[PDB]
Amino acid sequence: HMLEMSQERPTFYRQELNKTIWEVPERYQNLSPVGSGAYGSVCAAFDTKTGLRVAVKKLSRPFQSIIHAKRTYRELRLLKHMKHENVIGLLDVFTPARSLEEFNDVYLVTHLMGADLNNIVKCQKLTDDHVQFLIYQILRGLKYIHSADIIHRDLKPSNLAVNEDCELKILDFGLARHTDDEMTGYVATRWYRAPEIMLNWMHYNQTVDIWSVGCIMAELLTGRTLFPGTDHIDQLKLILRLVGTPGAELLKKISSESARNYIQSLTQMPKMNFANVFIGANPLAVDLLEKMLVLDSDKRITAAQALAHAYFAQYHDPDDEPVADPYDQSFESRDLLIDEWKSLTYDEVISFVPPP
Ligand SMILES: c1ccc(C[C@H]2CN(c3cc(-c4ccncc4)c(-c4ccc5ccccc5c4)nn3)CCN2)cc1
Repeated sequence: HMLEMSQERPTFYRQELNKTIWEVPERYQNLSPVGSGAYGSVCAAFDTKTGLRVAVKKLSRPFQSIIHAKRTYRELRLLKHMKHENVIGLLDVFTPARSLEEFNDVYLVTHLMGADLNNIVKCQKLTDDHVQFLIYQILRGLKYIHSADIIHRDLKPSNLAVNEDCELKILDFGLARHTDDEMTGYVATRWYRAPEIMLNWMHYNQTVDIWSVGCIMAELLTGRTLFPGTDHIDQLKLILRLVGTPGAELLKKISSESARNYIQSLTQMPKMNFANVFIGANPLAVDLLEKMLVLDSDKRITAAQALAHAYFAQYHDPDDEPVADPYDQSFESRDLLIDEWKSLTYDEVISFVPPP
């Protein structure tokens, strides 16, 4: 029954990095910008308190609009909830402000990652063992994320951080939107997206993430993008060629009448033989792929079910694949003013409890 009734404010020091003034607790030393403005405003640093090499991100204009203030709040809530080895988590969150009145900047902290799945693949030839272990971690983390009723929505190699020990973490959740223009043409931003979400056929569920894993797995196994469409339509054709054209069941599930009309306009095609598409691949991997790359999302294998697939026999441990605590997203359907979103954010910042 021993409780803390107050919080000791750290001593902050300020310096100019990333053309901007960074103000952080003294525990964070030797800050050096990284990612070349690509990760955003991120500085690599050494957390002297934990003896950990960390990534410190400074949110830029988190409350410049109602849309952004809510996004900032959404990100913080998400990052604070994530507690899994295969998912990006929060080591610390802070602001130099002593009060809400002076609240403006938000700094986030996590483990420093070296490279994403793309960099890994570019540097060496991965063994099936590597692919096995990599996809295992993705599904282990997906099971957790999905158990909290969260959907990544933008799962792709650039959103998977990997280390020297082939350990992987899922990051950059797609909770906001992807400008339909950055989804235009011959772009990797669209190659891993489920068709139903790429063309807006219906209300997508968490299985859209499984489709993405299938795309990633196939590519790790063949070394080739599975559906490198030059545009949405070219990509859909690439997809139906492999998995066959929709049956009546799925057809009735597509809400857009125009989309339905369009679908029926295509010459019907049967599902291809994956054993002949993925020549020389492990028969177990081919089976799993067929279970993931199913056009009707309702029949796609779940992350939980996938982990129990014989293909992961060497890594599967039902007692070591954790689920998440309930995640309240009621705020998503909530309407608030900028300052109200900002207040909710500030509340979350000052109430942060570091990992044990
Ligand atoms: C390594 C890993 C992945 C890539 C591709 C990667 C590059 N991008 C990134 C990257 C990072 C990052 C995470 C960990 N260590 C360094 C950078 C963050 C970031 C930085 C600080 C944070 C602090 C608290 C919470 C979350 C945080 C997220 N945001 N966007 C965008 C997506 N692809 C490149 C190199």
